Amino acid sequence: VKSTLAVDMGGRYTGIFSYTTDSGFPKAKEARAYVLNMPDNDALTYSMAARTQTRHRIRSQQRFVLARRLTYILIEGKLKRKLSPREKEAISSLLRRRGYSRLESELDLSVLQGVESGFFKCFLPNFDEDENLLTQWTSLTDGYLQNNSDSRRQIQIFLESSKDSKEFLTVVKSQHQDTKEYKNALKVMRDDAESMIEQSMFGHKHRRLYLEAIAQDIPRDSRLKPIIEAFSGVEKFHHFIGNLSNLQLRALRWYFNDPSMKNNVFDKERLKSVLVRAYQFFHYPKDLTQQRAEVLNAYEGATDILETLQTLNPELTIPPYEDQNNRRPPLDQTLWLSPRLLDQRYGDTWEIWVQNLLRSPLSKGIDENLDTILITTDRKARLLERQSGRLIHYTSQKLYHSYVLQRLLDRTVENDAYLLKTLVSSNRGNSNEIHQAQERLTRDLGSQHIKKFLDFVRQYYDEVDKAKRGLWFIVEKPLMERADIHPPMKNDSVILRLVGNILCVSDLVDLSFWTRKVKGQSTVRSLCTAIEKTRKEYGNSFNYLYQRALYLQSKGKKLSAEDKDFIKLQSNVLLVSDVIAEALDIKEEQKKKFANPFSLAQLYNIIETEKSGFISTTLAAVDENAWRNNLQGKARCVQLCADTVRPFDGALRNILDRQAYEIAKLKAEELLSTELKNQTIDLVVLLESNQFANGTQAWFAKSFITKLRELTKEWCANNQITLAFDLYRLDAQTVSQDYRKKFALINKDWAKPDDKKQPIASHAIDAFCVFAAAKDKRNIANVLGVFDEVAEEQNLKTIAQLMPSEVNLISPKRKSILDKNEVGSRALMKEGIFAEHFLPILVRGDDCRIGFDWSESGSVKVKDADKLFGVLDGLLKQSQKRSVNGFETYTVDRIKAFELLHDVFIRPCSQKMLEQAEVLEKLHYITQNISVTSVYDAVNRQFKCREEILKDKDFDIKVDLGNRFGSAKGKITLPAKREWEKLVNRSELKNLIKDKLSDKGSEKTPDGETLIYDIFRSIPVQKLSHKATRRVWSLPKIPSISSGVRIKRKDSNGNDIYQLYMLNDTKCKGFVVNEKGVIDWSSDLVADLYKQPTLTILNGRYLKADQYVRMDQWYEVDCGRDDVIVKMCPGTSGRRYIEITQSKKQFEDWTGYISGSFWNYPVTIKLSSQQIANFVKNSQMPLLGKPRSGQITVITLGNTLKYWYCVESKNSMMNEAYQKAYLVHFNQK
RNA sequence: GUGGGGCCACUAGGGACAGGAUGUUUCAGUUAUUCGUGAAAACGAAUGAAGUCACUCUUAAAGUGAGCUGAAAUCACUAAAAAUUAAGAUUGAACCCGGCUACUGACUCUGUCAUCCGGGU
DNA sequence: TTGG
DNA sequence: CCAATCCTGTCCCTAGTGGCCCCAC
Ligand SMILES: [Mg+2]
Ligand SMILES: [Mg+2]
Ligand SMILES: [Mg+2]
Ligand SMILES: [Mg+2]
Repeated sequence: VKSTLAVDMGGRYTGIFSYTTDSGFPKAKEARAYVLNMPDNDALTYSMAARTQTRHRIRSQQRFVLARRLTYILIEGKLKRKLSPREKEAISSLLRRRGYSRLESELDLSVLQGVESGFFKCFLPNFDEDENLLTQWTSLTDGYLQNNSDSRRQIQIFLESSKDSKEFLTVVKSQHQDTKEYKNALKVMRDDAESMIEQSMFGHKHRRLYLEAIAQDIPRDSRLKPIIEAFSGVEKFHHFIGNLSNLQLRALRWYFNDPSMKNNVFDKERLKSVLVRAYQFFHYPKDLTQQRAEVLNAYEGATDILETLQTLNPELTIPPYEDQNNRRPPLDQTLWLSPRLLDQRYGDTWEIWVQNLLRSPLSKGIDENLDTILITTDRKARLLERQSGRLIHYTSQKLYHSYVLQRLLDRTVENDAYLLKTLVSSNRGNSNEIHQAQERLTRDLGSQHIKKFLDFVRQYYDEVDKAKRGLWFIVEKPLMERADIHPPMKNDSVILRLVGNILCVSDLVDLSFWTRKVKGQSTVRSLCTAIEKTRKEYGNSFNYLYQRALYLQSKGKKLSAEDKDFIKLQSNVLLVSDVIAEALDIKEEQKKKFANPFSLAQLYNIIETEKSGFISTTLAAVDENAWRNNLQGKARCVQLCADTVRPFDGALRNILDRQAYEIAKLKAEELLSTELKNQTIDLVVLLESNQFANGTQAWFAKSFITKLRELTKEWCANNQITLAFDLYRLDAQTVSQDYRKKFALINKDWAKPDDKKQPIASHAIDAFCVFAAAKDKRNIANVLGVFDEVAEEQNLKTIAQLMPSEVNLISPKRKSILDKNEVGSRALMKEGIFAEHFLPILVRGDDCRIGFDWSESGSVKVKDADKLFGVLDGLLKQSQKRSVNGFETYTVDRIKAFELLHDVFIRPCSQKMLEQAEVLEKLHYITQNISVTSVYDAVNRQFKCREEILKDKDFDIKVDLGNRFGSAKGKITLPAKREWEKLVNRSELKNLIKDKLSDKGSEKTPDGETLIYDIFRSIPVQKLSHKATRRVWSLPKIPSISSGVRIKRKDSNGNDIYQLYMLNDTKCKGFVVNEKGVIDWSSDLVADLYKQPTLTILNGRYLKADQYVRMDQWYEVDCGRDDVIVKMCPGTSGRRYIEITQSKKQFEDWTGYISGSFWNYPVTIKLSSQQIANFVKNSQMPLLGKPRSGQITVITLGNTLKYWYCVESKNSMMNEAYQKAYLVHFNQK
């Protein structure tokens, strides 16, 4: 029984062709074809960039919160009194906007005095040659600081123009000026301009600049006058604040990491221990030591820690760069002959065979360096045994025996007198060499257990051959063991043996050829540095140019410009090789191994640039491979095998992950359908022909195979299947060179459309061709059918009838928030908070209005207002009465209104409460600030019109109070519109913004955004040195809300803060169903994760649901025809989900959609408005409606299509038919 | 010409740690006074910062909106810390606690600390 | 880009 | 019709391009 599954593989679209042979060789119609969508990152997130950005945003917020908490704790501990809100506000103002921790180098502007300013007139036209460049640059920078508009525009022009320096370099070269000096000066002035822009317009500032700013601002702030009094001076308070603000998030995460600290208790010992924990976490730079020492001696030796924070300079405690070099070391992939598994398999006898083999004279010198190699742990199991302090499987003797065994089995053809891999192969011959090797064997090991040793040898060679193919995981019973322990990163002891190769040195204890100066101070290192510099400059063309130059020189041809340089490099490398041979005493052949520029360059890189990460394998593996290579002479034994590399390209890994299961599942569903009743074997075959533009294929195969075993272990163990696997990878172009073309010609149905991008079914066709191919290899896919190999026409005409009029599509999706138990792994609420207002009530007497002012546009008249006031009752708040002679204003109490809106949402409420909740939500409206730069179209590079900016959709509020709430019916204009008008009617803008769309022509203003900035860039006095910069100015509008949720949180003072967000995902989990089986389509059944005491869904009310129908529950509804079959599910609260299975001719007749048969169809079809209208008018069924935006998601293709879509809008007929189907199922139970 | 394996250079791709700035909303204050002198040209300064504009009333006393300034919040369950905006079938990652018996790293020259190892969430 |  | 936006230091990793030198099929 065969279970071949051919996979085309791809970035997104994955073609699969799978079958189960069952009845015999090849298969009947049982064959199946699938295509895998693997959607984009927005439909199924794989990249963690957004996730880690959110995590670091939360990390920064929590860092600030914990720093403020600790600062308040310490300040209250010193004061012996609680901080007033003003003191808290001042302290937090000090703690806000600390600079970045990067290292800043002072700019050397003096070099600007060494150049002529005229050559800079291309970037600085206003400059002249009559004055020094430094003076003009200082004046320009000072004007920029003083907000001089001319200086601002000059800086902007210089920054924009000096992006490319080629013209400036040509100009300076025209006067024979040094290009390097002028380039350095230009770089210096560019750096100065960029720093000025970053500090002034972004307002970043360094940490030291932040410390200086708070030092200047602490005396001026009077709210800190008591605090400074308790801290015995401004300097000590500044030191304390700067020291606290220098703490990282992890330092503040410690200390507070205690359940007893929810009451914010202050203890000096914990603070000192935490501060010692920090500044020991950092790896300070070597040049930055003696500053680490100062901080550590201050903190560790602190007898008061609070007085130490007050006395230590905050500039010393600025953290260094975070070097997470040991965050996750790679795992060594070396495969080691494991004495643990050797014990588990053969008892003691394997060491007995090793001992017997060692005694033979032919095994002399095979344990040459094992006394010095065994001291280094090589595998995870040996590491665990040594950690436990009890070596049982991995003693020194056992490790020696395993190493000797592995060396003997892996000996090269020259050194193998026993001729393994031939004396053991099942296809062995009967020559005299085999007989004499057998006689040489079993003379030491013994004929009593020769069979066991040969079985061991066969299994070992088979599994190392599988490892060499990158599929060592398939063996299901490993006798080798992966290292899975971290290697070191290239330290000096590692360095000595890394230079052992290349130079071919056996026991290099010290690099004497580099230190003892055989040829003076210029010994090797300078010449090798020059070689490396030249090779890096020439790049990847270095080898080609060097070879051409050497060939020309050997032929005696004329030398080119670079030929002399290459010959000089050849002489230099010859000299370096001579010096190395003199210092090491190596033979001619041993010397030639590194007589090329690449070897010397890599030696220099090793010695001088060693800090470049971890090495691949452990030192034991490196030493064993060095012994096996034996570069001093000929090689003995082959190098150690290794597994495929576990680390991958992150999200790409995830891709394959999902793909694997999304194929394995299908295979499971294919295998579960057939019993096969045979307890012997099933041969699952993998064929992969990924069209790369094994690496990723090996990991994909690993995941697919492991997940298939995990899926089918139950079905296998129930009735003894015990699946077997084999991997086959085909050539990149062979399947697409002739097989695909021949099949396209034979069938004439798909014809290999290409069309610059393969359609959805083309990948399935390619996977089918992969299955059909590989039969000619006779080694890969050897037994894929009978090896008859009939003529080309007959051979290829018996395979062209596949794809039995169906091509299934699998579209992975990100599960659902309803089916997810850890709902925190999903974005619940969208970013951005919306403002929640309530319309004021204006009362003159018997005349009442709802709105902002008594104008006919600013308010709506209310009749019978006593009903409104009676229903509102305690939810209204008087405006402190004030001058009642004018009028009375009643404003909705925000706290009571929000509490009541949560009460009516989270639990059943009385009729009065629901009534006043309805009134509150009728008075409710939502606004949000949008930037004034929205008046400018950043895509068309022109300003919008007044009708496109002041549209009534963004400023009108509908008042629709019913008869029992007065009769307040009308529309109000948001007063913020009058603030938008003032912006549009501004003098700087009244001409740029046109009046209407027709008036607005093709005129463009590329610098409109900077113009708007300069309009709104206000110039405050420098009263505070720690002020925040502003670069966004906005005005309110009425936004397009979507699933509003009001969240209750706590401020620093413990009050209730209500903030309105938009839900990012599904809100309704289903539709409630009564005892009679009737679905209530008009009720919102909010998912249970939103029913929290701190969450209030907008317009949501309590709804009891003992029985309901889920949004996923599909049913085949009572369609009016037998030609098509349609299924419905609720899907979403407002839009049903419709799945239609129908003849493809019916789909092409209903819709004006034309394509090159179903083979050319896409997975997602975008219907035009004409196609949507055709589909609606030709389906003759409002039961199915129309797709949302003409989007159709195809499930299966062929003569009978099967697709699904989300409707544009729900219908009564949709609900009626789904209710009929659900009632049928409910009554039938 | 074949792949496998150890070491170097090049771009990119991925994950993590530190974060920076600005937004959005909530709350509060501003709707403004005083000195340089008293002609006050007119701007500078002090009050921690902000002190402005528009609309609706009636005999200035305001209501409403915006702006400005300041802090606070900025997924929920969920709170001291952690996890929490990826997947979920399975996982990865993150963080905390313990240890130097030991794989790796920073110090150090012989003992600490970890991003390491073992647990837990 | 899909649930309001 | 709606979904906040940019930039910065470090470290380690995977995958192409060429080149070094061992072992082969
Ligand atoms: Mg604000
Ligand atoms: Mg804050
Ligand atoms: Mg170490
Ligand atoms: Mg620890």
